Amino acid sequence: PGATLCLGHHAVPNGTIVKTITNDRIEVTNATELVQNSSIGEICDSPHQILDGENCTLIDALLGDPQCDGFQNKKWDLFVERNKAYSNCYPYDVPDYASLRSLVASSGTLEFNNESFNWAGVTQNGTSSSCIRGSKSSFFSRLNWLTHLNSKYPALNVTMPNNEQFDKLYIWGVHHPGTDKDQISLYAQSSGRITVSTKRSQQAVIPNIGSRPRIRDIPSRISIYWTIVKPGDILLINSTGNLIAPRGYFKIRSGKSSIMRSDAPIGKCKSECITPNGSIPNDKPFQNVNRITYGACPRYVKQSTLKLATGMRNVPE
Amino acid sequence: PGATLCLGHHAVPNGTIVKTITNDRIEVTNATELVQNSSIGEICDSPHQILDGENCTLIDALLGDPQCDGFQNKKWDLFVERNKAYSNCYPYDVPDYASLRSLVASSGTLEFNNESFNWAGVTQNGTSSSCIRGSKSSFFSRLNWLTHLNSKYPALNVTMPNNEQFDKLYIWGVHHPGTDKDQISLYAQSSGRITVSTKRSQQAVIPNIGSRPRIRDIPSRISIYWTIVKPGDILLINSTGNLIAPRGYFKIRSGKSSIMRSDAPIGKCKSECITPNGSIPNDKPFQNVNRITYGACPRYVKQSTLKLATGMRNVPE
Amino acid sequence: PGATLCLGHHAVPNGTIVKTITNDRIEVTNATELVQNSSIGEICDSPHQILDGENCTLIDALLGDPQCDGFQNKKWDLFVERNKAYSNCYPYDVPDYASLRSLVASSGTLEFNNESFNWAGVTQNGTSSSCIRGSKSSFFSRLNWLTHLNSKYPALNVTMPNNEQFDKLYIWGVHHPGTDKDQISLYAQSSGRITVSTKRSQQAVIPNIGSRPRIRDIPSRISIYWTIVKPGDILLINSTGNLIAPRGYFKIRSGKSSIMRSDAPIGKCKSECITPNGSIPNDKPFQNVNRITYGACPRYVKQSTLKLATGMRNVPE
Amino acid sequence: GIFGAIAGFIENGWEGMVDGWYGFRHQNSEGRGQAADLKSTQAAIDQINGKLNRLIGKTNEKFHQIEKEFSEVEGRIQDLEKYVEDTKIDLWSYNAELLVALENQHTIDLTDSEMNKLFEKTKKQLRENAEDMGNGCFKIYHKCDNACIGSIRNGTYDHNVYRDEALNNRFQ
Amino acid sequence: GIFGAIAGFIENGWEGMVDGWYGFRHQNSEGRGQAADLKSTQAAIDQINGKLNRLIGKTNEKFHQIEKEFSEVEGRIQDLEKYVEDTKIDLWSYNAELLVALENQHTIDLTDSEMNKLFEKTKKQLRENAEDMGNGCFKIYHKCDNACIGSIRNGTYDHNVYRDEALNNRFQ
Amino acid sequence: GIFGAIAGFIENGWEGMVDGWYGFRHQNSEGRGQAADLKSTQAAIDQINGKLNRLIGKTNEKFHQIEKEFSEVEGRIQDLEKYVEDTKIDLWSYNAELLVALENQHTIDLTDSEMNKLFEKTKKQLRENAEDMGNGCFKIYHKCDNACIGSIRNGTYDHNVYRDEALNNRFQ
Ligand SMILES: CC(=O)N[C@@H]1[C@@H](O)[C@H](O[C@@H]2O[C@H](CO)[C@H](O)[C@H](O[C@@H]3O[C@H](CO)[C@@H](O[C@@H]4O[C@H](CO[C@]5(C(=O)O)C[C@H](O)[C@@H](NC(C)=O)[C@H]([C@H](O)[C@H](O)CO)O5)[C@H](O)[C@H](O)[C@H]4O)[C@H](O)[C@H]3NC(C)=O)[C@H]2O)[C@@H](CO)O[C@H]1O
Ligand SMILES: CC(=O)N[C@@H]1[C@@H](O)[C@H](O[C@@H]2O[C@H](CO)[C@H](O)[C@H](O[C@@H]3O[C@H](CO)[C@@H](O[C@@H]4O[C@H](CO[C@]5(C(=O)O)C[C@H](O)[C@@H](NC(C)=O)[C@H]([C@H](O)[C@H](O)CO)O5)[C@H](O)[C@H](O)[C@H]4O)[C@H](O)[C@H]3NC(C)=O)[C@H]2O)[C@@H](CO)O[C@H]1O
Ligand SMILES: CC(=O)N[C@@H]1[C@@H](O)[C@H](O[C@@H]2O[C@H](CO)[C@H](O)[C@H](O[C@@H]3O[C@H](CO)[C@@H](O[C@@H]4O[C@H](CO[C@]5(C(=O)O)C[C@H](O)[C@@H](NC(C)=O)[C@H]([C@H](O)[C@H](O)CO)O5)[C@H](O)[C@H](O)[C@H]4O)[C@H](O)[C@H]3NC(C)=O)[C@H]2O)[C@@H](CO)O[C@H]1O
Ligand SMILES: *[C@@H]1O[C@H](CO)[C@@H](O[C@@H]2O[C@H](CO)[C@@H](O[C@@H]3O[C@H](CO[C@H]4O[C@H](CO)[C@@H](O)[C@H](O)[C@@H]4O)[C@@H](O)[C@H](O[C@H]4O[C@H](CO)[C@@H](O)[C@H](O)[C@@H]4O)[C@@H]3O)[C@H](O)[C@H]2NC(C)=O)[C@H](O)[C@H]1NC(C)=O
Ligand SMILES: *[C@@H]1O[C@H](CO)[C@@H](O[C@@H]2O[C@H](CO)[C@@H](O[C@@H]3O[C@H](CO[C@H]4O[C@H](CO)[C@@H](O)[C@H](O)[C@@H]4O)[C@@H](O)[C@H](O[C@H]4O[C@H](CO)[C@@H](O)[C@H](O)[C@@H]4O)[C@@H]3O)[C@H](O)[C@H]2NC(C)=O)[C@H](O)[C@H]1NC(C)=O
Ligand SMILES: *[C@@H]1O[C@H](CO)[C@@H](O[C@@H]2O[C@H](CO)[C@@H](O[C@@H]3O[C@H](CO[C@H]4O[C@H](CO)[C@@H](O)[C@H](O)[C@@H]4O)[C@@H](O)[C@H](O[C@H]4O[C@H](CO)[C@@H](O)[C@H](O)[C@@H]4O)[C@@H]3O)[C@H](O)[C@H]2NC(C)=O)[C@H](O)[C@H]1NC(C)=O
Ligand SMILES: *[C@@H]1O[C@H](CO)[C@@H](O[C@@H]2O[C@H](CO)[C@@H](O[C@@H]3O[C@H](CO)[C@@H](O)[C@H](O)[C@@H]3O)[C@H](O)[C@H]2NC(C)=O)[C@H](O)[C@H]1NC(C)=O
Ligand SMILES: *[C@@H]1O[C@H](CO)[C@@H](O[C@@H]2O[C@H](CO)[C@@H](O[C@@H]3O[C@H](CO)[C@@H](O)[C@H](O)[C@@H]3O)[C@H](O)[C@H]2NC(C)=O)[C@H](O)[C@H]1NC(C)=O
Ligand SMILES: *[C@@H]1O[C@H](CO)[C@@H](O[C@@H]2O[C@H](CO)[C@@H](O[C@@H]3O[C@H](CO)[C@@H](O)[C@H](O)[C@@H]3O)[C@H](O)[C@H]2NC(C)=O)[C@H](O)[C@H]1NC(C)=O
Ligand SMILES: *[C@@H]1O[C@H](CO)[C@@H](O)[C@H](O)[C@H]1NC(C)=O
Ligand SMILES: *[C@@H]1O[C@H](CO)[C@@H](O)[C@H](O)[C@H]1NC(C)=O
Ligand SMILES: *[C@@H]1O[C@H](CO)[C@@H](O)[C@H](O)[C@H]1NC(C)=O
Ligand SMILES: *[C@@H]1O[C@H](CO)[C@@H](O)[C@H](O)[C@H]1NC(C)=O
Repeated sequence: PGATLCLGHHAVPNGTIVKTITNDRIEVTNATELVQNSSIGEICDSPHQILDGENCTLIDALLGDPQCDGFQNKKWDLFVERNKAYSNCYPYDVPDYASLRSLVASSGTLEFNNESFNWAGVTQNGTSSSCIRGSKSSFFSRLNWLTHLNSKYPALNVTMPNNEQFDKLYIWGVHHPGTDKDQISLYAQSSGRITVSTKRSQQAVIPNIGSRPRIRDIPSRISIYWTIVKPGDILLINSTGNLIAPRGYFKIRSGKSSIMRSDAPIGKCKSECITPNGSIPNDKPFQNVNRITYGACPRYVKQSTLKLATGMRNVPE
Repeated sequence: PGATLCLGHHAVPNGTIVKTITNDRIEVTNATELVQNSSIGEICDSPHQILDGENCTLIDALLGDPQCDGFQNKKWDLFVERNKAYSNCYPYDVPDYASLRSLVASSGTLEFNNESFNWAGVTQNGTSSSCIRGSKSSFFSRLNWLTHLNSKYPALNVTMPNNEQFDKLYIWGVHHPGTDKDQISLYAQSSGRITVSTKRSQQAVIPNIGSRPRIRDIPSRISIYWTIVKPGDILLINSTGNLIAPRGYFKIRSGKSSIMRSDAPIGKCKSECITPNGSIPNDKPFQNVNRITYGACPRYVKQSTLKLATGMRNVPE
Repeated sequence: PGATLCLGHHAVPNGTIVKTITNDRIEVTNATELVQNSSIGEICDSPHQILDGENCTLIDALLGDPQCDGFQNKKWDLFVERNKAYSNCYPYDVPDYASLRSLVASSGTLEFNNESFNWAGVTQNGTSSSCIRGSKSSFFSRLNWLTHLNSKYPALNVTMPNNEQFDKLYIWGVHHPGTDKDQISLYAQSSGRITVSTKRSQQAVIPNIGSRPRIRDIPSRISIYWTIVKPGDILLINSTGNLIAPRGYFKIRSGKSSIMRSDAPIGKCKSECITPNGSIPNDKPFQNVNRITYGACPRYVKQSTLKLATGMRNVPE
Repeated sequence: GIFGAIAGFIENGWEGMVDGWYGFRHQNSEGRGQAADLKSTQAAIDQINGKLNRLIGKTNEKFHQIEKEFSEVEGRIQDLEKYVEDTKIDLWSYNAELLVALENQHTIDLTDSEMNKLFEKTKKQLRENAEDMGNGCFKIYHKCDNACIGSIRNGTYDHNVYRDEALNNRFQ
Repeated sequence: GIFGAIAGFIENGWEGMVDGWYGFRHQNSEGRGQAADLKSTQAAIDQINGKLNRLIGKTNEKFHQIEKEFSEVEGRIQDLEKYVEDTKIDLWSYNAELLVALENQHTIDLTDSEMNKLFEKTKKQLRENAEDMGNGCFKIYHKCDNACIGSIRNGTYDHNVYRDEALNNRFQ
Repeated sequence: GIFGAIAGFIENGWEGMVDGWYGFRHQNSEGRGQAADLKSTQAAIDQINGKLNRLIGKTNEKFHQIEKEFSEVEGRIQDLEKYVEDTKIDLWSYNAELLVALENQHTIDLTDSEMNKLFEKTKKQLRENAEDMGNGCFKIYHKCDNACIGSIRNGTYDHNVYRDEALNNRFQ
């Protein structure tokens, strides 16, 4: 009679369809998904140091908007900027706003060191009802609104050497009065000049008088500028009016810090990869959750699914 | 005697050379070309809505150059800008010309809505012999050259609120007179100021007096600027001279529109893919016709040919 | 008895580990390295024409810094800019410094043709002790510092047509005096204007008076600008003070020239590929020496080694 | 499959084999049974696990990058930022598509190969004592009890023990 | 080819076979003839058509992008726009080059495989009634008329019908 | 290997064979010897040299590009320049990693294939005069002196000369 010996392979009743070079639909015994398509809906607060901006943009926390006083000297790996954030101080703009926001976010710190400038002959600490702090008229905490003293605005010519081992980031501004009346009222002369320079750079701004649409009843505007002072260099401020002076310098660092716009809540969990939708696991090599990522993240792809075969072709019955 | 049974495969007398991982020249029975290297020489007018600019650049059609009056309120999927196009109005430039051309081309429309500004106290509708329309001295159709009235240029302070549900695009300008004599002749004072602002933005321009090389006997120049006004915001124009005023706003949209520089003629045919050389078929995945494309197009590659084998190795005789 | 015939393959006692799709460590009989990870430490002076900038930046060689007089009219395929280079003339800056450096480096030549401008009514050839040439106070060799004559600075209005078949590159500047006293001392009036224009472009600069930190005892600054004049166009300079005039034009070309920052010495050898570390061989397709390259170079990758198997699996004993 | 075994000369797989990927089914005088082959099963699993090891849990760290969403129209620079990101995403989407297609084609072929390897190994072991029926089954021309079947599966089958009996049954 | 059939133990192809990619040539007592094998021909064509289906007619839609030609020297921003486009074109040119080389190598190997599969299928069908001459031809050791050849090509050949006759002719 | 010869049914390689990649070892009445097979060795070397020919010495020329190192903080434009270069380097690093992994897998499989091809070629040459022992060795059932072994290696072995002697020894 003899015997029969048959060679064979297994099969499963629940196969999975995958793509190959020659076939768009072929069934294998098992597969694994290579595209992460879901987030847990919250930004895990570990292992990256998260700073929830709440109602404050990073720039408003930088300048010292009254609702942002709790952010003074804070540090972050990722600053989370909420879409509900709004300004509530003196109306301002930043020429190249995106670059200042980028360099501060990349620096990862709002450490601020006060410095004593010699503002001889002028009135300091100007305030406005558009910037209320503690039920009183106030101003940006890191900026010093200088105005006339005894109807005189003597020319300012102040130096501040950088004798540290690190770079200083100075934030200053120029006030654009709404009318020529306001220009006289504040600075006691018809036109101001502002020259901020170091041994490596020079910045000169002329105020532009004119009516802007009122924000919190203010038709004037401030324009924000910044200057970086290297060690061994000196900051020189030379102005005859309209100067919004700095109160000191910010430390500017290099590292892995950044900023992200998101409305997702912060959760007490651990996840290496952060997206605006929330944290996502990073076991898979690709993801289609969001092109904006921070941390050890899968690469964004357009596909919603990519099945990697992990078994042989399924040939049932 | 028995029999002989031979297994074999076909062959052809006209094989094709292809490349593999191991061989740069190997002959197969058949192949197909994967690189499109030809165009039909004309831009098919379907399925994309083509607008032939003819003698007009997009910016000249925007401002209202006299030879571009037929382009008023036109729309397009692809604006075809001819290399023969030339300006024939008042000499002008656009700071960041490329960005204005890009945002208008991407918007895909020149719809313009007139608005009644209150230019109280000044002369409107200034013209020039450098901009002839209907054998008479004229000006850009969408711009309003304001000058003195009774040797007085009273300060302008005009608002225009955006109560629509869409964004408004305003095109305005600043006149740079050739001499101080021209500055007095036109605006009745030695220096002008222009401040154009909204609740979100501010633009301030000072005219620069000086002789430029004459174009159509004009040594002066106009500089073109633009401002976008969001719904619920207000346009505020505040000027004491040299203002080239807007006559209204352009609708600014989002969509698939663009612009292409080409001298190829427009044909009555259908083709998804457009290049400056003309339309190309898009059956192949790659093309070496032009890196500039619009529509469903093969990807540009440096190779002039890539043969995909569609048959076995050819082993004749 | 018969015979035994065994089929087999070779093996080696010194195999090499390579990676595959299925195994990160598998031993083959031989492999070849695909990543170049070393340089010879010097930049070979063939086949590319190397110009060692030594103590001079390209911009300083362009303007005519005294230590850069040997670079006049020189040409290069690759300009090698040393990190030790320093300026030693009048303190200056270049708005968009990176773009001027890029376009001159890409042009590959410092050929300069003198032109006779009609600077009627002013003093030419101003000098400074901050710019010593031959133990005497001097200035940038390609620039002309114009000042008052008999306490009069008559308005300048000079043209220079381009009747050549090539483009002209003009380098000019604006002097920012440290004080209003210096402004009167040099230009005999309180404020200057500078307008440089062609039929295609216009540039207007106003000087900004103010104290800058002193460099070689100079609190003033010069700002450098450039203008390209097409054939058939005309350069028009219109100024009432503070003009740092050009002495002629540079030829501006198109080609394969570039610039590289490097401290590696120049050697008498041949190598197609140049990196800041020095020349590297280009037999391998990839390299991890430097992302900055010039010439026929392997592509930069992050991997320090990639072994391509050139033999079968090694199965010893 | 490129070797022609799985979905080839083997008609179908065995849903009843749950302890291995490849194995033996036999019918002899003592009954009929099933047994998984561990070595071939392990060989296929090791290769697939090698694929997974370099695709799973190997993400790179990125931190501060460029902005990728914009609320305002800006023009030239924003056009470039968007074009750079769209270019990158398309190239990585292509990489991912090609990667999965190549890997799946290779996975199907390597599992087909392991099946063919086990078949060839068993065939050579039987020498002149069996004939290939063409469907992955061998007709064994001698009495082969459970210990005899087990010796084939273990690689200890001595063909000389049964050769005289098999040749007599084969060549009548 | 990686299986060694096409341009291998099969000396050359048949220009005279125009109704199929693979087939049979026979010489018997009734003459000599040719016949294409439809199943193996279809198997190779289906795989190549699967390749074409995901390369042909699958272009993406792009609209407003960046400028790629420039009439003026501008410097930094233009350098970046040119570098971005040159980078993209080089990566896509690499993708296209590698794609075609991989696909063509696979196409040559898969057509070689289908030839080897048909040869192995025919060999197992003949059992002990034929011997492999080594050039893709089988010496059949029994009278095999046209109906007998047709039964081999159709897969209905019963080796037991001719086994006694074949073994007698084989083993003299 | 996907064919199962190298590191498969061939137990190990021969460190003592230094004039070829594949070859024959024999034991007969006149002694035992070794000889490399030139054609199979050349076939594997030609394919590997074809791989090297399109990877070695094929670099592209680039000249003026973008800056890639920066001494000052600048913000938006510098962010984009850095992001463009980091994107390019990652895509080329991926290309290089995938290229080497694919090529090495193919190189191992093609050298395994050439070994299997030579084995199959020799097997078919011997016809009914030898039996596959399963370890890459053939038991030849007739006296086969050095000239006889050389005729097998040269492809001129006439199986009919020894068939009667071999069948008598095989089928006792
Ligand atoms: C002896 C003698 O005669 N001396 C002369 C001086 O009197 C004279 O000074 C001027 O006198 C007139 C008297 O009619 C007037 O009081 C001038 O003061 C301005 O008044 C206008 C009109 O009300 C006012 O405009 C209103 O401003 C508010 C907002 O107010 C604040 C705010 O933002 O909260 C008040 C802040 O203190 C102020 N900040 C600082 C640092 O001073 C700011 C700032 O002025 C604005 O933000 C700039 O736009 O404003 C609101 O916007 C209302 O809508 C608006 O109508 C101005 O704010 C008053 N200016 C100041 C500085 O208080 C007064 O200057 C002098 C010059 O004319 O000549 C002497 O010879
Ligand atoms: C009672 C009393 O005395 N009142 C005084 C006024 O008379 C006086 O006005 C000035 O009077 C002088 C008299 O000699 C002169 O007419 C002034 O007018 C300018 O004249 C120059 C010289 O011809 C002329 O320059 C020429 O311009 C043309 C181009 O002409 C147009 C054009 O582009 O077609 C004409 C257009 O109407 C004009 N546009 C507008 C909106 O007015 C433009 C514009 O002026 C330019 O494009 C700006 O560059 O020019 C060509 O370029 C020739 O080459 C060139 O020589 C000016 O164009 C005349 N200016 C105007 C506005 O017409 C006249 O102003 C007043 C001030 O001095 O003082 C009173 O007290
Ligand atoms: C009849 C009558 O009364 N006529 C009046 C004129 O006298 C008068 O002219 C002014 O007269 C005063 C007299 O006290 C003084 O001399 C003015 O000259 C300036 O003096 C200051 C003070 O020393 C000096 O500043 C010093 O500059 C040096 C650097 O010097 C150079 C240099 O860089 O090497 C010298 C160069 O020649 C000069 N370049 C040119 C093209 O002239 C440059 C240039 O001035 C600077 O680089 C600009 O910043 O400077 C150093 O920096 C010291 O630290 C610094 O103190 C100025 O340099 C002197 N200016 C000049 C032009 O020489 C003199 O103008 C006139 C106006 O007041 O009115 C008449 O009525
Ligand atoms: C150039 O042109 C612009 C535009 O016209 C001028 O700017 C306007 O200036 C006026 C004042 O001169 C501003 O008017 C103020 O508006 C405030 C907001 O009004 C809204 O909200 C209130 C309720 O809070 C509603 O009742 C009202 O309908 C609006 O919806 C008001 O709060 C102000 O009222 C207070 O001040 C007035 C004036 O003293 C008092 O009579 C009131 O009792 C009250 O205390 C005031 O009405 C207007 O908002 C400005 N518009 C813009 C767009 O900025 C510039 O002044 C002009 N430039 C020059 C140099 O003249
Ligand atoms: C700063 O310096 C610049 C450069 O010198 C001055 O600009 C020049 O100004 C003059 C007028 O002052 C312009 O001259 C005009 O040129 C026109 C074009 O000339 C060309 O074409 C004509 C034929 O059409 C040819 O014959 C000629 O050779 C040229 O090839 C002419 O059409 C003008 O002629 C008309 O006006 C004059 C003057 O009234 C009459 O006499 C004539 O009959 C005719 O009606 C005139 O000749 C010159 O083109 C300007 N050059 C540039 C480059 O712009 C600035 O004026 C100066 N700035 C100051 C403040 O002074
Ligand atoms: C706005 O404010 C700035 C900052 O204060 C002013 O700029 C300063 O101007 C003074 C002159 O007024 C400059 O002082 C000069 O400094 C030179 C460098 O000093 C260093 O090196 C010397 C040795 O070379 C050391 O001894 C010294 O301690 C420093 O380390 C000196 O070389 C100068 O000395 C010469 O001139 C003086 C004055 O005539 C003579 O008495 C001396 O004998 C010698 O000949 C001089 O001391 C200072 O450097 C400037 N600082 C900066 C940062 O630029 C602006 O002037 C001011 N603006 C206005 C409009 O007033
Ligand atoms: C930078 O700071 C310096 C010094 O603080 C400023 O220089 C000063 O400028 C003022 C004018 O704004 C000068 O005052 C003048 O006094 C004379 C008296 O004769 C008078 O004629 C003028 O009407 C004016 O009142 C002052 O003398 C001068 N000081 C020095 C040392 O030169 C400079 O203006 C500042 N620059 C900027 C851009 O703010
Ligand atoms: C924006 O518009 C406002 C209002 O239209 C402008 O304010 C006005 O400015 C003019 C000066 O250009 C003032 O006229 C002045 O009158 C006094 C009379 O005593 C005289 O001393 C001056 O010589 C001049 O003639 C006018 O009063 C003033 N109006 C108001 C309400 O303040 C403003 O200038 C415009 N801004 C810009 C940048 O154009
Ligand atoms: C470009 O060059 C032209 C011509 O060289 C300049 O025009 C000239 O400007 C000056 C003023 O800077 C005029 O001088 C004036 O003379 C009258 C005499 O009545 C007097 O009232 C003034 O105080 C001044 O001294 C000169 O006449 C004028 N020339 C012409 C032909 O118009 C122009 O200023 C230069 N532009 C720039 C931006 O530099
Ligand atoms: C993530 O957020 C983006 C932006 O709002 C959205 O388009 C996308 O659908 C979201 N994805 C998931 C998985 O929530
Ligand atoms: C060669 O292949 C192409 C692509 O499939 C096909 O269109 C063409 O008909 C083929 N040629 C022949 C002769 O079959
Ligand atoms: C398409 O146009 C470009 C630009 O003029 C040119 O370089 C290229 O050769 C053209 N190609 C064809 C196929 O006409
Ligand atoms: C090349 O230079 C770069 C920059 O200094 C450095 O990071 C890298 O290690 C160098 N590589 C070699 C091989 O010297």
